[PDB]
Formats: sequence, C-alpha cells, structure tokens
Amino acid sequence: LKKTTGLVGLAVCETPHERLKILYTKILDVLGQIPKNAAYRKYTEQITNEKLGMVKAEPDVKKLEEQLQGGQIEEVILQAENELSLARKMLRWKPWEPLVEEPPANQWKWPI
Amino acid sequence: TYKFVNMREPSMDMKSVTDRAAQTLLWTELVRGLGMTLSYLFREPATINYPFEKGPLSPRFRGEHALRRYPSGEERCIACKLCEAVCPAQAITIEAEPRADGSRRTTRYDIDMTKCIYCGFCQEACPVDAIVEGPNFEFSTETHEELLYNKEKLLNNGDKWEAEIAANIQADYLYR
Amino acid sequence: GVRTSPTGEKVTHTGQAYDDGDYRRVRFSDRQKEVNENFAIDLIAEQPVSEVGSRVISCDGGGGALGHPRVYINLDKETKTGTCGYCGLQFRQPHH
Amino acid sequence: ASKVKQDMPPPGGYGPIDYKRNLPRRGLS
Amino acid sequence: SNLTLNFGPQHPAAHGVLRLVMELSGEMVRKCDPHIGLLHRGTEKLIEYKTYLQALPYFDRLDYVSMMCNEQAYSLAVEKLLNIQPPPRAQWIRVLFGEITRLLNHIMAVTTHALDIGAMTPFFWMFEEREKMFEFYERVSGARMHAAYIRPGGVHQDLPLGLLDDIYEFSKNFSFRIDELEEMLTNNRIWRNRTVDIGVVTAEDALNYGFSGVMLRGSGIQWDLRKTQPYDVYDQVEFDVPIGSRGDCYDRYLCRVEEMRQSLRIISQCLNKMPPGEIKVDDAKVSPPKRAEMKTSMESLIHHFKLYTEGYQVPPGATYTAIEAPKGEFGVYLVSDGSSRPYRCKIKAPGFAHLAGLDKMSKGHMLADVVAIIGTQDIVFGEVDR
Amino acid sequence: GTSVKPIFSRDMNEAKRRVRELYRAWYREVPNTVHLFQLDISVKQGRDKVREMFMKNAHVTDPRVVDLLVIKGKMELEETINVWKQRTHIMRFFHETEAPRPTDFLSKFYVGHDP
Amino acid sequence: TRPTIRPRNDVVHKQLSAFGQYVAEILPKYVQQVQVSCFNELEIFIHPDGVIPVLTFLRDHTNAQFKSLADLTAVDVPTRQNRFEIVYNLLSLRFNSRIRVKTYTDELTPIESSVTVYKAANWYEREIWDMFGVFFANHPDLRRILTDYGFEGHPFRKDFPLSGYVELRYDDEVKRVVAEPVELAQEFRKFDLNSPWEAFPAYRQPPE
Amino acid sequence: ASATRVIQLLRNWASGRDLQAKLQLRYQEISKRTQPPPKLPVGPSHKLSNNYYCTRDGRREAMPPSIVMSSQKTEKKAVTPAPPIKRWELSKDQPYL
Amino acid sequence: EDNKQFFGRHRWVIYTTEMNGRDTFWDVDGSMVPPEWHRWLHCMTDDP
Amino acid sequence: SNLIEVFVDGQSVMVEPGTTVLQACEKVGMQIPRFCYHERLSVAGNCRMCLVEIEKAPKVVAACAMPVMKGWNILTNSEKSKKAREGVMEFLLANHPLDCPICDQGGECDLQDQSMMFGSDRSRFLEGKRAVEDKNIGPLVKTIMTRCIQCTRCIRFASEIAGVDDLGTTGRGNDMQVGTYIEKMFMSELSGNIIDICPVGALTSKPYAFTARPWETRKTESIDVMDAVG
Amino acid sequence: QLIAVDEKLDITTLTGVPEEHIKTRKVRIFVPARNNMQSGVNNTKKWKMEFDTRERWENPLMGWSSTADPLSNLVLTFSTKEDAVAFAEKNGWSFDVEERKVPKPKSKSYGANFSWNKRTRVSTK
Ligand code: SF4
Ligand code: SF4
Ligand code: SF4
Ligand code: SF4
Ligand code: FES
Ligand SMILES: [Mg+2]
Ligand SMILES: [Zn+2]
Repeated sequence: LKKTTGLVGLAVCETPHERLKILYTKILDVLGQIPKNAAYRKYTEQITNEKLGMVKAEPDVKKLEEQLQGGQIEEVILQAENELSLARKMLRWKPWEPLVEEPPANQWKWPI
Repeated sequence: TYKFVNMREPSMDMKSVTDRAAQTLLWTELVRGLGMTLSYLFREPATINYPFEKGPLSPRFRGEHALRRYPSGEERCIACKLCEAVCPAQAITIEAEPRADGSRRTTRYDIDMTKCIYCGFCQEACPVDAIVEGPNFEFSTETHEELLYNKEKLLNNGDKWEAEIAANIQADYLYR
Repeated sequence: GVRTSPTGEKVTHTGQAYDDGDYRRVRFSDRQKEVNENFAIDLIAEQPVSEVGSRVISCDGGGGALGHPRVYINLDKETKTGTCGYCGLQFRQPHH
Repeated sequence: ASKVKQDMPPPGGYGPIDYKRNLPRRGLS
Repeated sequence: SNLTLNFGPQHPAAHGVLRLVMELSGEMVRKCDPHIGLLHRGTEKLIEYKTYLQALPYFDRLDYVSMMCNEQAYSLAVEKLLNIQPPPRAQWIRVLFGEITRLLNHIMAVTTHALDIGAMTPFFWMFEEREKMFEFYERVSGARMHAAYIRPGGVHQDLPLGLLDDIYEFSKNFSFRIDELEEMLTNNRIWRNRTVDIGVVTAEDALNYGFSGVMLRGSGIQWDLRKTQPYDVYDQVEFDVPIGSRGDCYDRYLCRVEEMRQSLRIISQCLNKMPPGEIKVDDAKVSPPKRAEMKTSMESLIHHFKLYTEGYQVPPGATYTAIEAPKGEFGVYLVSDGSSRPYRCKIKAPGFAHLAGLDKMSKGHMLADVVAIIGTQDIVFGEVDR
Repeated sequence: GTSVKPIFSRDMNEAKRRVRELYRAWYREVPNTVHLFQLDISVKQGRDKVREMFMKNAHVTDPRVVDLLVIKGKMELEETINVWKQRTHIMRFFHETEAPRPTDFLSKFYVGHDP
Repeated sequence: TRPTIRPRNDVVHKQLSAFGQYVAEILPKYVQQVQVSCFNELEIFIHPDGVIPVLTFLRDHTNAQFKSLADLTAVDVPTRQNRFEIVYNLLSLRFNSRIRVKTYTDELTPIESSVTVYKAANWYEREIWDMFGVFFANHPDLRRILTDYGFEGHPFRKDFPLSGYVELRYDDEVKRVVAEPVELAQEFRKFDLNSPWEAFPAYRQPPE
Repeated sequence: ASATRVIQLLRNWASGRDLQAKLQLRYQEISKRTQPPPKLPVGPSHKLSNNYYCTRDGRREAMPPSIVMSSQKTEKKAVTPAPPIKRWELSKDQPYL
Repeated sequence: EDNKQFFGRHRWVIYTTEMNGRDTFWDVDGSMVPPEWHRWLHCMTDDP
Repeated sequence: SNLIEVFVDGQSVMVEPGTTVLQACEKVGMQIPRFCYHERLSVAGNCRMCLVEIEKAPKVVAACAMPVMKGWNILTNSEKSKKAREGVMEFLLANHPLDCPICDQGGECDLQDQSMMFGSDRSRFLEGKRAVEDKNIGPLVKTIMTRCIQCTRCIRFASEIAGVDDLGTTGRGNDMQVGTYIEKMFMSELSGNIIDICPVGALTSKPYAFTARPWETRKTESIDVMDAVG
Repeated sequence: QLIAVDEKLDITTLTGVPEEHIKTRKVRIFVPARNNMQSGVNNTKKWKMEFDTRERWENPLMGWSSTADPLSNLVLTFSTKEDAVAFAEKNGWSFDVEERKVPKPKSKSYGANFSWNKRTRVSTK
C-alpha cells in the first residue's frame, strides 16, 4: 500500500507484522542464553515484550507505527535487526561481569 | 515542519505527453535559458569605474593604523600596553620610559602589518583613543620591510589622516 | 624640534641616531629616514598654564567621552603646577 | 531628557517579503 | 595498472588546497584518496596560547564563507561554560546575521558548483548580492568578511541607525535573483543529466559516515539542529526544512535553493521582531563596559583593564556545543581549567566527515562526476584542515 | 607482569625480525627511489643513509618502542613508494644546506654560549 | 537572577541521570564513572577495553540508538600516568540526545579502532595518531593526515613547542625547498596572565 | 533605471517577468550615509540600589558535574536518554515544491 | 556628483594631471585623494 | 592536646589557641581578602576587607584580628560575607583615581584583583573625588598619594622592620594623609621594601618606572651576590 | 595477554625532538615563588617544569628580540613533584628539582600592640 518510504536505501516492506514477530522472537531466543541476573537481558526483554505485544494487538500499520513511536515501521524492522545483532555480540562479550580494572588514582580528576 | 523538493510526478494526459515531447524535440527550456541571458545582456552593468569611483565604506571601517594626538599636539599614547596585551597576532611591540619632562611616553611603538589581522582589538582596548584603525586601505608596498611600521611612521599616518579619523570617530563613538 | 646629528642624520624625538661607524645607516642610502617633525614635548610645552580658583581641579583631556579618563589634580603646592598624568596640561591657583 | 534612539523597525512593520518560487508557464501547446 | 593522477592543489575544481590522488581506469574512477593538510595552520595549538577573546578571530578564519556562524558557535560554547545569558536583542541580531551568512554561504556553494560543472553565468549574478551582504557586514563591524562581531557575551556594537531598512530593501528583492538562478539551472536537461543520480548516498550510510546538514536531508533524514535543538531564538521563528528523496546531487541542489528561500523567510521574521535593549550581557566581569563608563567610573576602568589584559576566567569544565552551520553541524569541544585561557579546543567541521566519504560516493563514476560530487559536498578546507 | 600489553611483538626477537623485514624493504626500495625521484645520489649513498637511520635507534630495548619505530618506518616507506613525498622530502634526510656544527670545546667557546 | 544568568533545566538533568544509571547498570564490566554537568551533558568514563562493546551498545540498543558520531578527539594531560584521554561524542536522532564517552591511554598502549562501529571514525583516529601519537590497532589505513610528509613529532602534545623544530625555505644552491632548524626574528612573547587570587570557590581543591 | 521603454519591453519579454519592479542596482531608496546620533539604552543591571553583584553573578553558580554511579563506592522499568522525537508535520504553507 | 546613477556611480573624481612632483596625466591612483575628500568619495558621509 | 576544634564552612580544623580566623581559614586553603594585614607586620584591622560571618552571630568579624573560639563555624562564602566585601570595596574605590593605564601597579594590583574577584562591577558614586599632593621621600621610592588607601602597611614596616619612625598619618577623617609632614628623605638600607608591601601604586619604584608591565616579564629565580647574606 | 616489559620508560626516539634539545637541555622542576607585589597565593599551588634560558639577541632590523631555541616558551604544569620527575625521566631530560617553600605558621596577637612592659608595643596606628 505504501510506496517510497522516504529514506534512500530503505525498501518498503510488505507483510511487516510477521517480520516483526519473527525478529522479536529471535531476539528473545538469543536473550534466553544470557544469565537471568544480567541487567541487559531483563531490560531488553522488557522492551521487546512491550513491542511484541503492541504488534500482536494492532492489525493496522499506521496505528502500529504511531503506537510504537518507531518512525516508519521499516525502520522498526531495521532497529529489531540491529538489536538482534547487538544481543548476539553481548552474548559473546559478557559485559555483565565486574569491572575489568579500576582507573588510576587521579585519572579522571579535573582540573588537573 | 518540512517540505519536499522533488516529490512531484507528471500528468499522463495525451496533451501533457505532447507538451513534454515538444519540449524534448524543440528544446524549449534551453530557449528559456537563452532568454534569461538575453534579458541580462540589456540590463545596466554593476561595474564601477575604479579608481575614479570607489566602493561604499562605513565609519566603522578598519584600515591602516595611526597614532593620534590631543588638540594641543601632545601624543595621546601613555604606554599602558593594553593594545600590546590584547593583540591576537602579537603584532605590537612597545618600549617606554619617563620623558625628559617626566611624562609617561613610549620610546618604541612598532606594528608588524604582515602579522596584523586588522581586527581592531587594539583600538577597543585603548583607554585614550590613541591607536586607531584608519580609513586608508590603499597602502600596498613593493617590499616587505615597508610594512614593518615604527613609531615615526604611525605618527606620520596620524598627522596625515587625522582630518578623516576624527570625523569618523565623531560619527561612531556613541555606539562604543 | 628636529636637530641634526654630527653625521648629518635627523634625530628622532626619541633621540635615536646611528653613529658614524654604524653600518646600519646603509639602509638609508638612496632612500630616506622617516622622522616625525612635530615633537610632542615641545608642543605640550607651549600650552599656557590654566589659573583656577579651587584647590582641586578636574581634567578629562577635552571632548568629554572622546578624551581620557577623568582625573582630579591637587593644587596645594605653590612652588609647582599640577600636571595631568594623561594630557600634560598644567593647572595652578592664583599666586603672587 | 531626550528619549532612547535605536535602530528599530518602523511602527507597524515592514512590508511582506516574497520568498516562494516563481516560474511562469509562458508557452504554447 | 591504473593511471595515477594528482587532482589539485593547483586545479580550478580542487578548491585550492586539495590533493586528490585518483586511480583511474580510462576515465572511470577506481579510487579516490584525498590528501589534506595543505591548509593546516595549527589553529588549535595557537588557540591554546590565547585568551577566550583573542581566540575568536580564529573561528572567523576557520570557515571563511560562514563567519558569523562560527563566531556564534564559539560564543555559545563559551557562554555555556560561563553560565551567562546574552540579552534578547543580541540573540535576535545573532539569528538575523546567521541567516544572512547562510544566504552568503549557499550562494557561494551553488554558484561554485555550477561553475565547476560549467555554468559560469549565475556566479556573476549572485556575487553582486554577496557584495551587498559584505556591505552589511562592513557597516555593522567594519570588516567585509572577518567581522568578529559575535562575542561570547552578545555582540560587539549596536546596529547603525539605517541598517534594518537596507536589509529589508535587499531581502524584498533577493527572491527574484533566486528565481533567475532556478530558471538557469532547475529544469535544464544538461544540468539534470550532470546531477541526477550522481553521488547517491543512502540514509544509513550517511548516518554512519558522520554526515550532517544537507548531506543528510537529501537522503530523506528529517533532521535539523535549529528545529530539534534550537539555540538562540530559533524557537520563535517559523520556517520549513527541505527534504530530499533521491539522495543525489540534484536533490541537494534543490534543498540548498529552498534553504535560501527559507533564510529569506527567517530574515523577514527577524526584521519585524527586533526588540530594543542592550546588546551585550550586563555583567562587566565578562563583557567590557562602555567607553563613557570606562572614563568616568573606577570599577568600569578596572574591569576594562583586566578584561583587555588578562581576560575573564571560565570555570573548569568541558562542553560540546553544536550549531546548524550552513555547511552542516559545526561543533566545538571546549575544555577550560579555571584560567583565562582555554585548555583545549577541538573544532568539529562537517567538511571533515563529508570529505572522508568522497571515495564512497564516487564509486562507479567518471572524472566529471567526481568534480560534481566534490562541488555538492560544500567543502571549505579552512575548516577541514584547521 | 607490569600490566603492559603489546602492539605486535611479545619479546625482542619478534621485534628484531620485524626490524629486519622493514630493513629489507627499504634496501630493495632505494634504487627505485633514486630512479623515480631523479636524485643526484648513488644507490650506495641512499643505502648508507638507510643504514644510518636504522642505527640511530639501535639503543632501544623496549619491544613496544621498536614496534612503534617499525610502524613509523613502514609509513615512511609507503609515503616514498607512492610518490606522496617529493624530492625535497627525500633530500631532507641529508642536510645538504645546513652548515656542520663543530663538536669540540674550543669552537663552541669561540662561536657562542651553547654547550 | 533572571536576566544575566543562564536558566536551568532540571527535567533534562533527571532524564540524563536516569539514562546514565541505565548504561552503568547494563555494562558494569567497563563503565567506571558517570557524570552529568550543570548544563545537562552526560559523560561516561570507561575502561579502555570497552571501546568496541560500549559504543556498539550505544549504537545498536533500542533505547540508545546513538547512530551519529559527531566527533572523536584526544586531550593531552602530562601530569597523568595515562597521558592521553580519548573522547567520543555521539548523537541520537531517535531520542534527540547527545552523549560523551571518555577513556584513557598512554604513549605505548594501543587503542582499539572503532571503524567497524562508525565509519566516520576512520579519519578522526588518523588525526589523533597524527596529532598525539596514539596508535589505533586494526585500523584499515593508519597514516599521517594533517602534517607535512616526513614530519617528526606530534604537535598537539603539550611538550611540543609552539613553533616546532624546523622551518622551510627555498635554497637556490640546491634549487629546492629545504628544512633548517627554526630561527625567529621575533621570539614569541610569553604572557603570565593568571591572577594570584582565587576565582571560583566551588572548585577549590583540598590543600593536602 | 534609465533604460529606453522598448529595451525595457524586450528585457521583460526575454526574462518573462517585470524587471523594473525589482532592480538589482540601488538608486535612491537606500539609507542616507549621514545619520543622527543614537541614544543606546542601558541594561537591566544599571540600577542604583538593590543591585548587589552576588545576586546576579552566574559564574559563581556554576558547579562541578554531579557524580552518578562512582565505581569506587521491584519493576525497574527501562529508560531512554529522552522521550522519542515527535514526527514532523508536512508544511501547511507549501508542502510540495 | 549625479544622484540619478545607481549607488557606486553617483560620485566620482577626475584626478589632477600634476601632483606633488610627478606627471599624473596617465598614471593616477586612489592614494591621490586627500582625507576629507577620501571620506566624501567613499560614502562614509553625505557632507562634502 | 592543646588544639581546639573550629569549623571552616562546616569542615573540622584543629588549631592552636590564639590562632585568628584568617589563619584558620588558610589552614584549609581559603585565602580571605585583605589589604592591611601582613603576616610579618603587626595587626592593623583598619582596611576591613577581611570581614567574615560567624554562624549564629549577627555581626561580621575582622578575620585578621579575631582569635577563633571553640566550636565556631566560619562562613567564608555566605551572603553576609560577600555583601561586606562588596561594600568595603565600594568604599575603597569611591575616591580612588582613574589611574590604571598610567599606574605601574597595573597588572600587579591587589586592589584591581580583589575588585575583580570580590567587588561589584559598577559604580554608583556620583560625586567628585579627592586629590592629595605628593610627597618626596627620596630617589628610590616614587610617591603618588592619591592612590593611597590608608592601610598603614608602610608605617608599620618602617616602625618595626626598619627601626625608622619617620612615616605616619597627619590629619583625620577623609583628609588623612600618610607621610612625614616635613620634607624628609626616607633613607634606610631596607627602604625599598615598602614598594613591595604597598598593595597599590601609591609607593612605586622610581628606577623601574614606566619601563615594563608584569605580564611581559619572565621570572628567573636567582641568588643575590651583593653581600654574603645570599 | 601481557608481555611484562621490565625496562625503564624511554620515549625519546618517538617524540621527534632533535637530539641537541634532549641531551644538552637542563630542566627545572619547582613551585613558582609568590609575586612579592601581591599577597595572593593562587599561583603557588602547582609544580612547573621549565627549560634553561638560551641566547636572545637583537634583530638587525627593527631591533626585535630574536631567539634560536624552540623550547624558550615551553612551560609544563604538574600536580605533584613525582609526576614532573617521571615526565622528565621518560622524556630523557636531565632535571633539577627545588623543594616547596611554604611560609611558616605565624603567631599574631592584636593585643600585643599595646604591651605593658614588652618591646612589641607600637607607637602609632
Ligand atoms: S588590529 Fe588586531 S591584530 Fe592588528 S594590531 Fe590591532 S589588535 Fe593587533
Ligand atoms: S596605544 Fe593606547 S592601549 Fe596602546 S599603549 Fe598607547 S595608550 Fe595604551
Ligand atoms: S593602584 Fe591599582 S587600582 Fe589604583 S590606579 Fe594603580 S592599577 Fe589602578
Ligand atoms: S602608601 Fe601604600 S602601604 Fe602606605 S598606607 Fe598608603 S596604601 Fe598603605
Ligand atoms: S585585612 Fe583585616 S581589616 Fe584589613
Ligand atoms: Mg606598591
Ligand atoms: Zn588631561
């Protein structure tokens, strides 16, 4: 129905609800491998669950775009893809561990 | 609030297609551009007859520096060195000492005009309106050394351009 | 108040003049030396001393905001006039 | 005693300034 | 083996000090490698040796096509660090002259791009308007381009008593000049063939490569700093943001022409709404007092002395202040250590990021296409090289 | 362990091997540099200059410093090969114009105050 | 307090503090400190090993979306053991926000290149290497960008003299441009401008 | 301008618009180059009383940055750096060029 | 003067043929204008 | 111990009895503004620039002469202290001459600096200023007494450090002048130090006059060889 | 992984400074003395590192002050003496360090100006 999404290099997506459902389910499956105590997992699971719930309850595309606050649902799909990539990277990085190293005594002291 | 610049598609009417074909085959836009050039050809040119005519200037104009005097003929400069301290290019060099009558006066006042950025900070800093940027701008030399001004040259510039410098100051000191 | 050096060079108001043995005079060969002819000390010496009827006088150099910062001069000494530290003008009380 | 004098727009305002693009049709069929 | 070519610095289309090393297969461009620094003057290190007032003309000389805008960005950074606020009339003057500066820069950009492509005529038509705006600059400051008018407390002097009328006279006529330019270029098939689908950049690549300004808006990205993060009085003026659709040179040309029209609109609004009052902050520990006060008042004289010898001290801290300069996002990362001299000043210029991406935009193009792409990025190397 | 991480090399042996690689590349490049830039020096002169430039940093014992020196030398060679440098840049290595500064005490005493 | 004082914005301050807490919670491994300045700027000090993770998070997380790299630069502070301070300024268009990430390094410790996260970094890192001598590991093409060919030293370092060490002139004996030790007809005149009186009591340091 | 009427007609026809209405050259409608003197009002702080500098001195109200989560030492919903930016509106003045 | 020409052509100077010591029939330049007429000719004022 | 606990802005400090408020404040790095107090001279208490607020005390006290009491909380940056500093600086500048460009104390003036850091930025003094005739005390010390602020530092230095009682004050009220009352040379082997102690340009160096400004100078720390004192 | 360099820190070969300005230079590390003309002490808090003074001569034209050493205006600021020493050692400069001179605590008494029998009683106020 929509043509010329308005951003160069971004393609109009037909059937965006199913794409969003697939991406959010994949994000949740990847997050399932992260420890339950990690703040990253709980926070992004929360936001992903809200977005998935709003997608599941709205058959209209424009109303879904307005509810998501996502700006041209093609960009919402792109953001879901970016989040999935980040989730895989965070699974590899394990940034929920304690601080690697404390800074030197006066490393961040300003002025001088 | 935004607007699109290039989001218009053309009508597919038979007559509209005919106008587009006529424009493609008969070069109507290029004739329009030629008409614009032709209309400009018959306008009066904007050229002025330099040097017999000059471009407009303002009393605030910054040009060749000059050292000024009081009406009695005594120099205004008292060697506070505020202009030397404010100069962004370090183009001013000052040496002073007590004069024979005890007055506080400079013995060296040099401005390197090849270092100067002609910002006018020196005349804003000066408390006695001693150093000013004058109205002269036609002082190109044939050697570099001629652009290294000493105190004698600057005082000569003041004596030469005072009749205009004072009048320019009179018209702008109420904005300062 | 220009004077002539023994070598023939004009002496500036700062008193500078190259000596006979100074090679730096060669820069003035085929050219000239720039000397300002109006000497500020001699010019300010010509101004008459202003008689005022008060112990303390005020000076701003003339022209109001176009002069120098306004200063106040004491004139209690009878053997010497009061001199402005900016303008050089002299003030005194009626004596004799 | 004189009032403040400053560079200001005239009483009321300035006249409207045209900014929209203007290209006439100027053609036959 | 490809042919290796030096494009510039002595080249009409090289903008003076660009050394483009190009690898070409025939006339096809296989690789672009921009060598810069031929105008690197070490501005930031020199700034480290000046006071905050003394460092201001460096920002004039940074992007010598947009002077008041650089002054404004530096002044906003210093005001943010100083925790002071310029008076409203100063802010309106700043926005008015920033829009005039935007007109100057857009004229220069469009006309030089046309000259590089081959349209030599609109350059002369629009540089007369540029000359009149230079006259406005000189009347307000005494300098045609390097004004140093905008200061970190407001503006240096008030407008002369007849300047607003002359600005109105110029603005009521500038639209016809834009119309003549568009008649020359907008619908010309040679111009469109030279510009359409040339240097096409996607929205995502533009965002990742650090693009800003027109380089973003031509790709459809709805972004503008004066609308999203307004700084002086831009929240009190109404204007429209042009948006491209194809991400090529033609859409950027159209965006710049419409931005000139919108600058005319903003200039009209600023002319009508200019308020009275003082022009610099009423704080003599930051802004110098008037000359009449300096010659009458002891405090005024002391503060004049200390401001013009040592300068004001800025509390320790670090800021990043950005403005929508006519060429994109112009930013200053300013670090103060409590002294009267800046500890560190990093200048962010849109030309740096735009030129770092010239190789990406020139892929699959010819030599003339690369000339057009250099023209469409609006590169001035004073800000690129610093 | 002093909590220091390497750049490329972990000990002096790898740093020395990288030094030898860079030296080989420079030695091979010298004749091409002489031909392309049209220098009035012999290949032997340029190779002796390369040897002198390498020996100027012979006292280094830190593998990280040797690594950074090799990286800078690689950038210098890449500048030379791609003709980014000019004849002036290449000939700055020889100081043909500079007058030699005397090193003995008496000459320094006669000319001025610098030690 | 109204006319001459810059007004405050507590709403933005609260939002930035909440997001700084959020980022610190999500990445405990690398985040060492979070600050919000009095003019509402959020600063995150991280360990040098977290350059790639943290930035990637800030670019790809749905709540961050800091897609634009506004500026990347270095600061030289000789009194610190880790001499150099690397500053990343990021812009989020989705949430209309700006963030700053700061890390540290010295003359011999390389910093991981962020070209993969942001293409825009490619030149900035080069500039840092040119001006401060900080080496970036895994950079696609790391070389001088601003200085002259064969320039020795890094000018933006504090111990580098203002006028440098060499100057250029044309010599007719060799018919080319030559570099010689720098000599100045007028030496730069250093000014001692600092006042011997304290200006800002709020920034006074303990007297040890 | 001083152009002949026939030349004005030719210029108007070639350009397609009325040139004499908007001339690029400035003849007489500009401001006079000699102006009366201004008065230039004073700022808010030029009062004689109730003007203590400590009540209007912004430089001393600047504070060091407030530390959040120094490393030296429920629901808990997620947060964003700011609320999402609102979608722009399409130019009631002129939406399409 | 002529007020019917546009701004820039409304004032002009015809230079002298003999300045302090040189023949300026052909060789003239802008530095030959005295400061008062310099102020008038560059439109810094309306008063001759 | 014998130390007593005081508070500077709520920070605990342990000081010996007899310590003044100024010394307690400087024990935590806080320098109270001063004009007449010198740590090597006897206390004067006349300039009144050092007035500071003590918590729960309606009257500000002179920090240079007030011994600290047990449990006192010194408020060096409260509204009362700032207002006291501004008023005292206003009084000091009321009759001061507009001499900064021609004054040798230009970039080195304690009056200038403490006006920029603790005083106001405007003037509401709408009268005429006072003027004082100059005194000749020899070829070494140049005297311009209009710039005098009557801190009496020179008098105390001469009386105590130099053992010469030639300097004093004549008159009273506004027309009180520092001098010798007679044409008398102030010859002492330590007479030049009064140039350094004088916070303003009232006493300056005559051989040094008009030749340099403080910001131009480069400072080299060295040893005197004119005697064996070093 | 870490490589455990156990050498002395020396960045001399990386700074690009000519060897003349490394071996023959002598730096001074010191807390600057208070300007005796003012009582403010704010300029005596930090440590400074400076270089030895070299020759300055007079320009044959205009009589300006010409120099030939690039380190004439180089002054560095440090918070502690140890930081300055570390910087000097790692840069290869030989240094001379002056210990901080702090004024002794004074014993002031206003009432001493009016002693009944001691020598501290003043003769005028
Ligand atoms: S105009 Fe500017 S650069 Fe030139 S001497 Fe004056 S202050 Fe210095
Ligand atoms: S010209 Fe003015 S500012 Fe410069 S030293 Fe002389 S009096 Fe001072
Ligand atoms: S003593 Fe200080 S305040 Fe007084 S005139 Fe001299 S410089 Fe100015
Ligand atoms: S001459 Fe100086 S030291 Fe003596 S009382 Fe006056 S201001 Fe104080
Ligand atoms: S310093 Fe205490 S009254 Fe003067
Ligand atoms: Mg003194
Ligand atoms: Zn006078």
